[PDB]
Amino acid sequence: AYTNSFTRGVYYPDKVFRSSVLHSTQDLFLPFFSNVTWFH
Amino acid sequence: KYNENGTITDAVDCALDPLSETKCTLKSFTVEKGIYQTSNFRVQPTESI
Amino acid sequence: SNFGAISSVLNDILSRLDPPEAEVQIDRLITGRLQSLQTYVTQQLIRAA
Amino acid sequence: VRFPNITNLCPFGEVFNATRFASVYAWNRKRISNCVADYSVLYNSASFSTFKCYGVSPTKLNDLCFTNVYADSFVIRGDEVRQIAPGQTGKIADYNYKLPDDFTGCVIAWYLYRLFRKSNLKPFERPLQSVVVLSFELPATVCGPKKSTNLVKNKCVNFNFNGLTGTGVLTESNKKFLPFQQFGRDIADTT
Ligand SMILES: *[C@@H]1O[C@H](CO)[C@@H](O)[C@H](O)[C@H]1NC(C)=O
Repeated sequence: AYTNSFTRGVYYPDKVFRSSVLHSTQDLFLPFFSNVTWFH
Repeated sequence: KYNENGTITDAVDCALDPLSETKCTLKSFTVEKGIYQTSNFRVQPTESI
Repeated sequence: SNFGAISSVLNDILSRLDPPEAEVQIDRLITGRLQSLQTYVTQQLIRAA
Repeated sequence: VRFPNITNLCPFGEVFNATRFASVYAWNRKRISNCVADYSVLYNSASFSTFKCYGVSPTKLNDLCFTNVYADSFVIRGDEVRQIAPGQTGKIADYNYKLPDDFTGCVIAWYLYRLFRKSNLKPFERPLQSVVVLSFELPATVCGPKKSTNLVKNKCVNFNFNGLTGTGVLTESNKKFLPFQQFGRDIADTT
């Protein structure tokens, strides 16, 4: 019925090319290790 | 964490646990041995009067 | 950093505004950038000693 | 100068000559996209009693790229035309139609309206007892009318790529973009 959401649901915040950097993003994300409902 | 090809290969959630907030303050994924100031805390007011 | 101005890039203040109210936005960036050069130079003089 | 291959005009005569206007409690909204029209046609000193711009200057509207234009349509009484500025308080600016505190666009001016309202509206939010606002946000996609030129590499030039100005040397790149990415930046956040 419920399950775990390890490290999933990360997207690209914008359309600016970046390479070999460590950018900090503030946006709406799916938090790690949250509980997701299972439907069937 | 981007790479040579400009693709995201890793991330860190900066409010999961204390080690993640340490990693976000130092802006790295490996942390050397030490003690690090990361945040503050403060109790919020319960109601108005 | 934009230091209170509409943009931190100077070319697109100069391409968007007219010389009366472009100087109002350029003075904010000038004071913000002088203060940071001044802070850099002072701590370099303290480390050199 | 590099502006994209695009030819058609924007329907500015549509919103300025349709004799059916709208009201202030329920105002008329239109998106403008993918068209190369002039703004100096409005600089022609027509029947414009108010012509007032906020984030830009009207002389420089010809050579920018805006990504969108929203057009608004309502009718005011006439004496309250100072309530369609940012940071104003009144029966329109609090109960019928409110601009944000950070507005970028032009205001042009030349019949039920709401009287009672339980809370002041949010910016751009939609008992009743009985003007065009252009807004935009700084992909080019609107791109005012300016003739493009040819591309020159390997030497110090000025450039203008959809309103992004600068000066530098242009060479060919080996950084493989992904087919949604347009700009490119570095550690210090520069193009
Ligand atoms: C980047 O992509 C290319 C494919 O064109 C591949 O050959 C290369 O190994 C990739 N780089 C890394 C670090 O995986």
